[PDB]
Amino acid sequence: MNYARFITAASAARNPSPIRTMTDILSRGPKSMISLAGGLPNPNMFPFKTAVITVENGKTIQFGEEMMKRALQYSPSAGIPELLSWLKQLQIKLHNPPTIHYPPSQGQMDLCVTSGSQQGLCKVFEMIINPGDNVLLDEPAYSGTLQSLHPLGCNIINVASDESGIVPDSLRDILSRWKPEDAKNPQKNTPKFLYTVPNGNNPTGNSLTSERKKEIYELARKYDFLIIEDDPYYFLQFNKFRVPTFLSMDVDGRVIRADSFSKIISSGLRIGFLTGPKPLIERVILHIQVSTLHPSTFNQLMISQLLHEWGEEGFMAHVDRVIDFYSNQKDAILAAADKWLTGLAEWHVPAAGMFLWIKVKGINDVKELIEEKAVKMGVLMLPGNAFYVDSSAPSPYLRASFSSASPEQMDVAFQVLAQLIKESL
Amino acid sequence: MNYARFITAASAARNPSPIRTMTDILSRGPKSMISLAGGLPNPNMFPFKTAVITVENGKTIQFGEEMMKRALQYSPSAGIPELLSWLKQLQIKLHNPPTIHYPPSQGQMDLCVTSGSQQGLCKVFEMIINPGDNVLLDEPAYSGTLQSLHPLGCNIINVASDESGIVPDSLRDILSRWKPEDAKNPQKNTPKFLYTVPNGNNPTGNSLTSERKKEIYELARKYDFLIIEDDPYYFLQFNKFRVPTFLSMDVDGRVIRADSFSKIISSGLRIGFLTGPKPLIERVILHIQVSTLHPSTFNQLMISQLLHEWGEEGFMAHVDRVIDFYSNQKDAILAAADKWLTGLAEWHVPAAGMFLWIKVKGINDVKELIEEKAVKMGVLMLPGNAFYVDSSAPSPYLRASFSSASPEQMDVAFQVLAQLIKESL
Repeated sequence: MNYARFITAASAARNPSPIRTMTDILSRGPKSMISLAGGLPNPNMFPFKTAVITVENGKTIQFGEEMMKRALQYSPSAGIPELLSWLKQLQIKLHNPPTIHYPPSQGQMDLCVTSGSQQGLCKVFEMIINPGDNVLLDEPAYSGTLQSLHPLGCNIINVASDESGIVPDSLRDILSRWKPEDAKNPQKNTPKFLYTVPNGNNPTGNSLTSERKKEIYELARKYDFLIIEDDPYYFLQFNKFRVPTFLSMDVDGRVIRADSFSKIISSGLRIGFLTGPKPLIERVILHIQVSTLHPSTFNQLMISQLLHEWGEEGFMAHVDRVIDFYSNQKDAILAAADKWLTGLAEWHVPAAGMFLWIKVKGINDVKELIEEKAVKMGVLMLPGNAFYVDSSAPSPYLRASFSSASPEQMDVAFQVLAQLIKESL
Repeated sequence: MNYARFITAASAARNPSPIRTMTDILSRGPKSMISLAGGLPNPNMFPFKTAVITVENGKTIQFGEEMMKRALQYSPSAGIPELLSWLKQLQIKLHNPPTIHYPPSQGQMDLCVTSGSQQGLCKVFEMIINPGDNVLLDEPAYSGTLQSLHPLGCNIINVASDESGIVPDSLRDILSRWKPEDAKNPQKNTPKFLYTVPNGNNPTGNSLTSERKKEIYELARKYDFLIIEDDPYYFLQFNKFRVPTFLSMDVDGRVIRADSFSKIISSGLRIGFLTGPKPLIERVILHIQVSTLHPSTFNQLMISQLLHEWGEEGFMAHVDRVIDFYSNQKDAILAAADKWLTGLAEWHVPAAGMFLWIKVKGINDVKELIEEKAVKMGVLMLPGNAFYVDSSAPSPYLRASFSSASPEQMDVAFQVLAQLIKESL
């Protein structure tokens, strides 16, 4: 409601730059118009002329001469129109956000293509956080979010989590050190936002429930903080009945949602998307505008034409197939764990994503066992340390990835590991 | 010298955040190593499978099934090794920078592929600028960098320019506000950098001379600021003997260079590069690791395959053909302005780039004439106002691109302009 409180002096001073009133009155003017006003270079000097791109499970993609020229040219900051229209329509279909037909000053839903979903996150973090500000998340927390929040100098307050994600009473009893009304008052510092990964958390594999999601939201107006919903494994959930998202229940316009194509379409293409209240998305767009300018027009055209040829039908069917492959690799890594981990380790089953989070028994830090002993045996896994704010504390946990290894490779891995644990007890 | 000086407290506090040695320890390991430590998704799930791309002037680009999988997957933060080494070799050939074999902790040239050159420029600014800092540039100046700088709270000090770029005596005169030794003394605030576009400035189309570059460099030493060399038209000089770069005289390690592929190879691809002292490039790479993360691996591969069949000869031969193309467009626009505009506008001939900068004669502000009179006659050009820190100040100036228009379009545009200029006197 008071969007000015979630926007820095730096971000607030952004004015609309580039690629301006040029491809604009000449996008609504007569064909006779002549413009010498734009800042675009001649695309005919570019060496690549056509593209053909083969697709498994939908039809091949062709960039003719005219196309290619457009694929190689600058495009709008927030994305190409056809992919913006497709995504927006996708959110409505998927999340039906209460917010789609609010007035803009009031948090009308807006969306922008970013260069990966982590670019719009970083841009959100940058737009919001002053030095000293308090922010809510749950540990263990993705190491990248930890390393992007660090220099912004916020105080990160840890919210207790378990097999089912943030624990509401922990949120509520953290929050009880303020009155719901100091949110109206800048000086002693109510939390600016809560950040979470609701589905298959990196590194835990844990997801929030729908009952917990509504409690967290309630807490969210109550002390009037924003919810950053960083949701890159939303299309990667093992239950094929997906829980509603913070976006689906966002009646107030306090939720910015990051989606990722990286696990389902392409990591290397750098195309992800940001959903939120219109004037905050504006602040990230003014920033994109002086920065990357926009996501590669080539890679958007590819994805948009893939997506339009699929229908949200072929899209959704594509995700069920990739889901299936990730349950089957989950099955395998779990069976490996039961097989070799023994009353030696405890874990929960992953609900989404690609990570197993295993807590090693009566070993109080796992750096030496992995940095030293496992590597020498040809098996690598990831010490839990870097998934905490104080990463110097000992972690008895390992993250093991199941996205790629064959069941044999898991089997050998968990064999070698189980015995290095016992030779350490 | 002392890199600490041009690094924000927030910038110094970034720590490496890579997609890590999960894919480095697993590159010097025995074939039979197994890692469950990696953060990568399974690329076999991505739907596109091969690519065939045509090149006027060259071998067609192919991404077989394997190369495509690497193209869709996450790659290094600073770019793909083949593109980095090819761009590294390129700077060496073109600029021989003093700095290539200096120790890292000194000036030692380093290089980062970025998502456009403007992304790396945005990050250099953010790296350097505390609110209230002094920075030198020459107005008129690209409005994109004006709009990047402004939310940063630097005080921007205008240095005089003319047909040949910054006037070094104006630069000498402004610096006398300080004595060198105050460089050592952070309050008291000596400029932290001078920024310019040395070839074919957006807007004016002027170009620094070699001998001015040399005097500008000594001023930078004396009062010890960085020089930021924004050089996107480096490759578009109409004088085929190329003026030597600031990088090429950078004995001290004080120059940061942006190069752009946007006008020779592709604007829509979002691939450009940033050259400079390793400790300072280090900071921009770390800020990319929480940001875009890396430039589209796919688009980097397309340029790098191309570039590698061309050799540095087929590259320079390509630049040469685009020069000849933008040069006959300069010609033709010069000819349209002689024809129509003599006696009521003044202009220098553009030394590089794609713009003509024209001073109209008996008119204080050119805003209404264009945005109202000329638009209604179906001709657009761009008023100078937005190329100054104070865009509210009246401007007699028009920027006119010659990248695209055909002579006949230039002739009508100049005819219509002429007539409207004298219906306004």
